[PDB]
Amino acid sequence: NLAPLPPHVPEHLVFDFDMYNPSNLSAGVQEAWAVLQESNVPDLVWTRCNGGHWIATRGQLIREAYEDYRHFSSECPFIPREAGEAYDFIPTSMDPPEQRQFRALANQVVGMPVVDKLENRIQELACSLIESLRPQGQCNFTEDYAEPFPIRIFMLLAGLPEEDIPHLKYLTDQMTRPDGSMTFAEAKEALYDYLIPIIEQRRQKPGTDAISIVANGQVNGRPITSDEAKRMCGLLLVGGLDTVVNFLSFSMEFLAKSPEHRQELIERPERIPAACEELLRRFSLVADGRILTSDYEFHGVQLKKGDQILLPQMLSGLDERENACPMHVDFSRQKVSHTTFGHGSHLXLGQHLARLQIIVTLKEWLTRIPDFSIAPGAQIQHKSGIVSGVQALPLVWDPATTKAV
Ligand code: HEM
Ligand SMILES: CC1(C)[C@@H]2CC[C@@]1(C)C(=O)C2
Ligand SMILES: [K+]
Repeated sequence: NLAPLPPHVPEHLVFDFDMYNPSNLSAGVQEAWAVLQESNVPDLVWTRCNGGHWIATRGQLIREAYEDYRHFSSECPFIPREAGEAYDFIPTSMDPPEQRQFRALANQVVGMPVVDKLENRIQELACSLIESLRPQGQCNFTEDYAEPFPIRIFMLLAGLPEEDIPHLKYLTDQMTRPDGSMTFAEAKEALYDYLIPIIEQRRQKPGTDAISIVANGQVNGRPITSDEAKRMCGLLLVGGLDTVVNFLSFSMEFLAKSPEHRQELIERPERIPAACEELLRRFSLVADGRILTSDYEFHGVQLKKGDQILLPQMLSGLDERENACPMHVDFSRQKVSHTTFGHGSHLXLGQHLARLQIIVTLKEWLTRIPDFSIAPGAQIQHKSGIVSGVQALPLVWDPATTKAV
């Protein structure tokens, strides 16, 4: 239900949006969030859902808030409040100045140089998975590709058993789209329960995996503590297991449904990177936020100290004030404007990994399985949260239309 309105919040700003179960979910998750950008809805509304919080509805406000960490702190970045208070991943839960020393370490485990070195494993895995599926004439896209392809790479990188995937993924999802059986805090603590012994053990006898590197790293010239290492490793796991995994299904769903757009990429493969980018805008999927460090007036609205404000990364590129005809996918879009990977000082650090992962998928999939569709009569269900996703994507094709090598 709906938390009672705080004395400081005027009635005309109330729009009761639930980010975990939005009213128009059936029409598509990006579409359900876009109801916040209809003509009679303010730039800045208060929802009585999920304990009560603000939502900036437009790119300009979202951008401004992300830049202004002095008023909009990451210390409590998740809705509901219990989740933001329990949230303590590094660097995400820290503001500058302290946040920054940690980014460099994180970079050492997921940035460009790590990515260049993983690139042949990544390509190899995409081809392997796709060739395996090709002759079946069908798949459950989420289980058979969108999960194993990003996730086996991350486990490879982190030096963790593939048999640990289901427990890890379960826990991760409880932190972005809870089924209601675990609080944020309960899942985080269970994530820590798993990491703690491994981090110590990798501090005792370091390897060349990501956990060893974080575990034995330095932070602006001094050693990382055990507790900090854990709070960093947890964030990497979440990003490894619940970002690209969901993005791929939005993109594949779209491609299953538009043969023209497939044909465009088959016919002009040089368009793939630009296509990646337009799809990143279109099927944007993250929505975290910040907390007010003081009473502050912002675009003519009075915010109180401790108020939570959701600043949906998803919404900036769907905003018609940033991109005309924003629901329309155009790979030749002259100026693709979005905040898919964030804005300000917390700007995504796995974005090179993610764009490689996307681009490789587009290429290797259309190469082998050019014609394909949604299974007969399947109604694709989406799910909303910190990171939205797709419940299931059953796909079909005629193997005769496909090409191996
Ligand atoms: C489609 C893919 C992805 C999207 C849309 C995405 C989105 C984002 C967003 C919106 C933020 C900012 C959070 C905030 O400002 O509070 C962020 C930060 C971050 N992301 Fe990504 N992400 C993606 C893939 C990945 C991957 C694969 C990783 C690998 C681990 C990753 C690692 C991180 C890390 C470590 C941060 C924290 C940086 C900081 O707080 O300074 N992301 N990401
Ligand atoms: C919003 C995010 C996608 C960003 C990386 C993982 C995530 C869930 C975070 O906790 C920070
Ligand atoms: K916190």
